[PDB]
Amino acid sequence: EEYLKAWTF
Amino acid sequence: GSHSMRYFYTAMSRPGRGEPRFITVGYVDDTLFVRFDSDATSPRKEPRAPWIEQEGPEYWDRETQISKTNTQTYRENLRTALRYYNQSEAGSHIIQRMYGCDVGPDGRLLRGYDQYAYDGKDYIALNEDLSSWTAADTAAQITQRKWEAARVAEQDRAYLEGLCVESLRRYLENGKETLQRADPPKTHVTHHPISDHEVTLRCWALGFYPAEITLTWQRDGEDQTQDTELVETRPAGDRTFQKWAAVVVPSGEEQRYTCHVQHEGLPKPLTLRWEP
Amino acid sequence: IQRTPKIQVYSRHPAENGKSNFLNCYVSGFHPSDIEVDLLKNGERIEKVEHSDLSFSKDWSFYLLYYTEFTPTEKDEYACRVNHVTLSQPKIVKWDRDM
Repeated sequence: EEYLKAWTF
Repeated sequence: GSHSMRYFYTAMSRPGRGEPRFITVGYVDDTLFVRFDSDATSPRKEPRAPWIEQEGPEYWDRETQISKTNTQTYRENLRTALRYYNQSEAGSHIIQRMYGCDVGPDGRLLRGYDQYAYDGKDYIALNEDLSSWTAADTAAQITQRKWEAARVAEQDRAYLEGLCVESLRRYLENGKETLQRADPPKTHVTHHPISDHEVTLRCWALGFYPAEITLTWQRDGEDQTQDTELVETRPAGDRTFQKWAAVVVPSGEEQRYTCHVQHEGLPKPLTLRWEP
Repeated sequence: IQRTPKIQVYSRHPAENGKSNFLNCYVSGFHPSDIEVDLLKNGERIEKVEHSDLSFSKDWSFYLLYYTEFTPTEKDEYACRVNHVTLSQPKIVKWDRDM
């Protein structure tokens, strides 16, 4: 299962 | 034995040819189980192994949404990377990410990863402590400051220690017939004269899983590292892998040479010889 | 900076004439990801060749497997033709059942 969370560069 | 789960992201810009393509592939050990491609007719997380087909509709919905959101997120990352490196918008660039977790035989977390690259060079990586980062350059340091402020590491850690290991343990159980089976190499040595003066001995390993293996030649008990041609371990297409090691040997000296095979499907290392 | 593909052409099972098998071309170690791979039978392109999904190694370099069903015979020659940005011209690697 993948991690939901995504912050950008 | 021990096991890993990894997701690999590739985000590829292509000015003049639409929006950057975003791909995701997920692996348990050397088994691909899931894929997503934004270039697909109807982008979605797709099953690539029987044992993942077990997960319900809610799993596939949630997994697809992650990847769909990622397609957009990674397009923004690509724009940002261009700015951070003072690059023009005519060129094509690539962001990659590897992340996931390794567990031991008991299923305990061994270590977690979250690593990024830009144009095939290290960009930023979660350190093994799962609490700090290594930035490869002054551009990545900008990202580092942002992620430290947002406490990204903490949140990664929570995932790596929790859901990463929890899902991998479930996958290991659901695919226990395959993921928890090592197939030993089938091994032989072939003999090909190269001239009156020299013959090639090729030590083959075929049919093995997982991909990790060591093939070496010794002459009179000494490793022939420098004089061994060793091809990259390659996929057969049936889940298994292949590798060979070749040495050029003086005519008549074939019996001074022994091939040595290490693989987790073998209870003990094999020693092979040319069997005329 | 860019990385040139390593190329291997080989069969899924050990080759035996008149027995159906799979012809593989494994390209690896390359960056960037764009790559053109053909499988050739007697110099001509084989149609409907499949490939694996783009993945990459720990050093960030990409790898792909291209594959098609084939029946190896005595006379028939088989090859992989590869193009990549790192290449001035396409590189042809002939299939040798001993490799």
